[PDB]
Amino acid sequence: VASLRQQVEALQGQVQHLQAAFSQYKKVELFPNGQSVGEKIFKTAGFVKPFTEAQLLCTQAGGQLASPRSAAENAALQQLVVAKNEAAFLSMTDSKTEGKFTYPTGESLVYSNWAPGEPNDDGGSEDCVEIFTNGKWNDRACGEKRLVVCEF
Amino acid sequence: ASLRQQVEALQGQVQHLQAAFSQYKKVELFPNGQSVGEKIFKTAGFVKPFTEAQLLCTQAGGQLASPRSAAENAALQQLVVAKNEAAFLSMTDSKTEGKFTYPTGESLVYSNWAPGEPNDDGGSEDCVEIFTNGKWNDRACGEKRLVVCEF
Amino acid sequence: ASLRQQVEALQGQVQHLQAAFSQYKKVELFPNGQSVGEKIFKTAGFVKPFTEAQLLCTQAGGQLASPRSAAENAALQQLVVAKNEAAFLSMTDSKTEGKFTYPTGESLVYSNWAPGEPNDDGGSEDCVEIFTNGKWNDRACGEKRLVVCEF
Ligand SMILES: O=C(O)C(=O)C[C@@H]1O[C@H](CO)[C@@H](O)[C@@H]1O[C@H]1O[C@H]([C@@H](O)CO)[C@@H](O)[C@H](O[C@H]2O[C@H]([C@@H](O)CO)[C@@H](O)[C@H](O)[C@@H]2O)[C@@H]1O
Ligand SMILES: O=C(O)C(=O)C[C@@H]1O[C@H](CO)[C@@H](O)[C@@H]1O[C@H]1O[C@H]([C@@H](O)CO)[C@@H](O)[C@H](O[C@H]2O[C@H]([C@@H](O)CO)[C@@H](O)[C@H](O)[C@@H]2O)[C@@H]1O
Ligand SMILES: [Ca+2]
Ligand SMILES: [Ca+2]
Ligand SMILES: [Ca+2]
Ligand SMILES: [Ca+2]
Ligand SMILES: [Ca+2]
Ligand SMILES: [Ca+2]
Ligand SMILES: [Ca+2]
Ligand SMILES: [Ca+2]
Ligand SMILES: [Ca+2]
Repeated sequence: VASLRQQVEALQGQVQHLQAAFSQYKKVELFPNGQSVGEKIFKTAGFVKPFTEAQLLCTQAGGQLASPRSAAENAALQQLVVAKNEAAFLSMTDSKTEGKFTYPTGESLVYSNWAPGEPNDDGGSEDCVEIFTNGKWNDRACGEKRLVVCEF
Repeated sequence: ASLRQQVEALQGQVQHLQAAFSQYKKVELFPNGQSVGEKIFKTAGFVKPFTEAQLLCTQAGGQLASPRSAAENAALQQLVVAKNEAAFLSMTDSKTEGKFTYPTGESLVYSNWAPGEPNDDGGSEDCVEIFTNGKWNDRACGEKRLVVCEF
Repeated sequence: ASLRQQVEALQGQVQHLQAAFSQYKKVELFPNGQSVGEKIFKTAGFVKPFTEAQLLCTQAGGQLASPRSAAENAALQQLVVAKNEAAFLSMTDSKTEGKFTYPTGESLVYSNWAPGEPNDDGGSEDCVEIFTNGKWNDRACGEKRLVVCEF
């Protein structure tokens, strides 16, 4: 029984060292292309793609396109867009039913930050969403190239 | 007697750490890495000649990409396709012409040569590149190719 | 001995996590990072003026590269050599000309000035860069240099 005492204690020290080391590496890893907010992490690829290609990249990496669900998440995403000075695609589209924007799950939006007058389906062919450097959203043609930002 | 409550607590801490680490690992590999089994490939995202590429990987504590199976080859091919640039592998036939080896000297356990390859073209192709179609071609070591290290 | 089984399971998890973490460290540092003692330097891989560079590091939870020993300086120098671009350090004589301080206000505990430096060239150099040879030079804060943060 005294043997299990020492093993628990030795493991407490190893766990503590891992926790400390990992805390440092979290900051290192997100510099300069990531942003943590709550339990979510946004990470930019640093390049532009059309929506279908961008969506595929995020899903293949085990994430999904940026899907801000609150003001705080939106502002964190905005920091990356500002840093790269390039609008980014979000995950959401009205491809299925025009006028009705949904997450890739099909769920209706729980938060939006549309620029005034948006979404406007300009030219009758804007089914994707971009976030500007000011944090506001705009519906945009899915074939256009925008900053790839994934969430994990 | 109540080590129990320390062990239950320590287990919660370790499981929270596992979850965070798992998330940070996915983040780390996007967009310049691929995991396959216990192996991780990561590109530097630029090109170098072979000796410089090999040094970069060894100094980083890895080695140049060394796919030992079709699954590892397919994972490496994803990075090459993403950067649209052929990458150096670790293997050479510098010691014995026509006999490709890993940096340890071990003979190949897997290959994916393009038709007609290896051909030692020009009489001096002792390095190996992987193309965007995943096939291999022996290449002059002085040429600049994408640097991909395995860890 | 019901605990004894759960301790052995927990040991397995921790040992696996230690090995995974050590691997992940190598991956993370390749190719833009360097670890020296308990400090980690990481380059953003682009250039900015000092004020913008300083803000990027502080917002990331770190600060501009601040080498405090020859060993730290050599670790930083590897990144500068790899990018082939001189980098800003954290230290400035913006408060009192000719007296360089850390952002804390503390005076320098280590320096590696190039011959002749610091020279306040044009009466307008209050920031510090590190060259590819590792030596330091005072430089105008409005110039664009490699962003390197320390964590
Ligand atoms: O770079 C862009 O934002 C565009 O794609 C601009 C486009 O230029 C054309 C201008 O008529 C039109 O095809 C499109 O502008 C419309 O759509 C924009 C975005 O929703 C596209 O997704 C709007 O930003 C734009 O509004 C602005 O211009 C109008 C008009 O002056 C011209 O249509 C203003 O009423 C409005 O306040 C904005 O200044 C427009 O709806
Ligand atoms: O990129 C630079 O080094 C400069 O900023 C060059 C500038 O050119 C002008 C030359 O008269 C002057 O305004 C400045 O050069 C002086 O300052 C430099 C730095 O302190 C700027 O922060 C020095 O590097 C430079 O000296 C270098 O060149 C001289 C010359 O002999 C040319 O070979 C050398 O004596 C010295 O070893 C350096 O190589 C100069 O002091
Ligand atoms: Ca539509
Ligand atoms: Ca639409
Ligand atoms: Ca629109
Ligand atoms: Ca030969
Ligand atoms: Ca050969
Ligand atoms: Ca060949
Ligand atoms: Ca001054
Ligand atoms: Ca000065
Ligand atoms: Ca100077």
